[PDB]
Amino acid sequence: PNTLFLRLEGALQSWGSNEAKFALRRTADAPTKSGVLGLLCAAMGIGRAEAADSWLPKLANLRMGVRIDRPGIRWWDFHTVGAGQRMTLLSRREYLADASFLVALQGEPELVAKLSAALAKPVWAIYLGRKSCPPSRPVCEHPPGFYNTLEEALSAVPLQKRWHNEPLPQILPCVMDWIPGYDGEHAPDDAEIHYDLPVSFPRHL
Amino acid sequence: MLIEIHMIQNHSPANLNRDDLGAPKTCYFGGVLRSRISSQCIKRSIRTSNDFKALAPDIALCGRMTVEAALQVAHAISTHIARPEIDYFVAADDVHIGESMFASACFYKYFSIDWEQLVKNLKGDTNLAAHTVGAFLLAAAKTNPSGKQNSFAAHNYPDGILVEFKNSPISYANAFVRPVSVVKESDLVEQSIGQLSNYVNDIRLGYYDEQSPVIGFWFSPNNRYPLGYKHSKLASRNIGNLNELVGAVLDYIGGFKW
Amino acid sequence: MLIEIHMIQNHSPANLNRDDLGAPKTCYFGGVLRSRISSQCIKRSIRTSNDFKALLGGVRTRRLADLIQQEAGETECWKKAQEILNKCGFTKMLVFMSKDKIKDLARIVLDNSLGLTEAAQQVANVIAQATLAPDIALCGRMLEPNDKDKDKKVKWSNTTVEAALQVAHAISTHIARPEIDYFVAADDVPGEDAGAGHIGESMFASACFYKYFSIDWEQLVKNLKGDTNLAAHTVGAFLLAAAKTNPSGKQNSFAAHNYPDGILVEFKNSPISYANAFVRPVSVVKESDLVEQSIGQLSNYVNDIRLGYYDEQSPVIGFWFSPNNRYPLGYKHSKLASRNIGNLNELVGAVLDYIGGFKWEEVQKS
RNA sequence: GUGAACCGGAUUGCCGUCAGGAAAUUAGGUGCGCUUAGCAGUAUUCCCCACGCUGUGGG
Repeated sequence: PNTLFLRLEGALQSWGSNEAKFALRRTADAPTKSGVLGLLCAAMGIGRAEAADSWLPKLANLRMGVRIDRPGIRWWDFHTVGAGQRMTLLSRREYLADASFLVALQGEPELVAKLSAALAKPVWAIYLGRKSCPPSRPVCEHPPGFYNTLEEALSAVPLQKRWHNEPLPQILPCVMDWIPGYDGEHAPDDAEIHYDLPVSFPRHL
Repeated sequence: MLIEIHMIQNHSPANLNRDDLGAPKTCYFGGVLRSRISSQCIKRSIRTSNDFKALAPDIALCGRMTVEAALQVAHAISTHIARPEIDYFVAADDVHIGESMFASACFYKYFSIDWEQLVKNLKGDTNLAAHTVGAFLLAAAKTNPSGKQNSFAAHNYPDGILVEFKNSPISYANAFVRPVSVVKESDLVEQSIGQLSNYVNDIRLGYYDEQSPVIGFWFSPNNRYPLGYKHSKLASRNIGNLNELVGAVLDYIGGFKW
Repeated sequence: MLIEIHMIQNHSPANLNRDDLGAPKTCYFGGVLRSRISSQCIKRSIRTSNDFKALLGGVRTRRLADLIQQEAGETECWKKAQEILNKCGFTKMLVFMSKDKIKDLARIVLDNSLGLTEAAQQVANVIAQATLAPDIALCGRMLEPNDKDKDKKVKWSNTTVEAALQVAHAISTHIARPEIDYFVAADDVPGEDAGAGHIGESMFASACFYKYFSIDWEQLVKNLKGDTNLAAHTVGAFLLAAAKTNPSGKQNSFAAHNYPDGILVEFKNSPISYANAFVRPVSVVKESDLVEQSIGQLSNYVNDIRLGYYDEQSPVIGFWFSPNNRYPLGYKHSKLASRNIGNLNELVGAVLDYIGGFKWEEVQKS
């Protein structure tokens, strides 16, 4: 087994972007590697200070693969803070509604197997980016397998519907990290950079 | 361990939470519109109440400023289509028309407490953790959000409390993926419990093996709207009393009483 | 402790509350349409009732200037007085305070020859200090000044009064059946007259209404200060008025002066409602009637709640009132209530005795 | 323990005053339910038991 399959499904979820420096908090259209790695660090029972010490680079070195079963909806909420006490603070928090994601991490077999075993029973709680988004489908619902390419690993998993009817999207959105390939091979025209590389638990590249 | 608590309720014409523009807040799920309640209301409705106040107690449950609290809550949603309405009022003089908006919908509540986290946060104390468990159960069951009470006295009690001990934290939002309508032979609440019970009826046949099964204690008001409206044994015990439910939970896990 | 009052009432064809277009108010509960009478209508009808007259000592209005003007022989208290008025921070917003305070203190402060700011601040303190009234305690109060067009030197004190009564919107126990009445207006003298006629459309409905009241004793007592006899008298008079008052809508055309066929009174420590018993609409069968079926569903819901949530450290009791014991709640065997009454005066007596050593004639002195 | 943890849009409101759907109307004209039979003069009374080569006893 080279990759383990994880599911991020619920009524709501959140994958914050780099555009969060004030009361207005925003998200992205796909999960980031930093949130997944934080979820894993919670899963194996490591604190915020121990993760930075020779624990995160092993997870970061693994390849990135995520599949989006269906698109989501961003929703703005009028969260208020500090009413009736002392520190009325106001803020706005955005949520992704009716979305689901499949998590794939390819690399060493031992690390993937250990991650799946810890995902069978996380030491601490597991959620969807924020404490106010519990998972709907089991994260370990889909057991690991042996594959060569990330595309085959992501497309091997089928798509599950909810009832007999309902329209389906004709595009299945999938996201992968850019393989360097041979030495050199500068990034192409359609290359995207996310500020989501965990270095500490905040520091991103 | 994981102690999952689930809740299905119906509410009268009211406005339990409105946005900045004066409208009852909404969301999107199951392909339709759903009335909503925030989690930051339901929390702090459970908290800072005169009922919940029963090694600093309850701070392990609800942290403040690396406390690592052991109380996790989900988000409210609707179990059918939303219907907004507008109220037209005038003011007398005893010596101009505005608009106020309201809606009626069915909502959900969820609680989960990590017992090991609670005990460790108490410096090894477990009896205090058990007492805190009982206090939280009683307070959450006997409290409601503080909305527009003086005009819309919406104080319906919860119509279902389900307790589980799954190995993984999972919510049952995938029961109402379809809107729940009304027929001549049923109402909202009776349909609400059945389809949530349909979720428990499924899965268990085609999922986690019986070698490590999951038990639970069920609570319903005087065995009405029964969890598992048949002879099925999906629930180990059905309980019609809050104190008896707390005692049952205390007996199973730590071993204790009240 | 907290006082609860439930009612089951039936009304003749009438229009007690109507919206902008002239139709009875409706709502949605359980996926089916239901008729409703607004809470503000009930509160206003109770406040101006003949049984609440001995405790009516407050005014909410915008004609504060005309009240002081009546309390003066000098006609020179109209203008600039309306500027003491138009500077405490008031756009002709409705003000609420004790009536007994204005006709003395506003006269004693306004008529003196002093500065504008000093008199305005004195009147502002008078208004923010005028809370001694039962209706202010019951229906609460919020007063906010307009900081955009107020004197920068004056300052406002605390003027927030928490209400001590919660009244729910009346909700029909069954489906809604709206109706339309076609009317014509006749001319006394014969002649050519109009054509097809000025046919109008008046809307009305009849329904069995489940009403839900709640009076918090501790908050009402705190609001009325150390006095408690006054609070007991207020509670008794309020119960009597609620039992024997109706909204004054289209009453000259629909005299729907019906009185409730069932009252349940329960003393609880936490708010409890019984409105979920009607999520399934009531359908009339050839045996029994609407009122008895509604009371039966209510009894099912109450005994379900009782055999659900129960505590030994805080017991509760109830009295069920039906006129001359004609509609029993626990009709088969259950004695949910303890002191069932067929009289309303004895209901007030039992409530007052449970509250404390209060007799009605004793508290009819404040 | 995830651009995360600690987090309440809150308080204040009668849609009130007025109204004839009214004047005029036959559902009337046509039809057979008719042909048939002892609660009695018999030739095995549906089942069970005992006593004889028909007489008692139970359903």
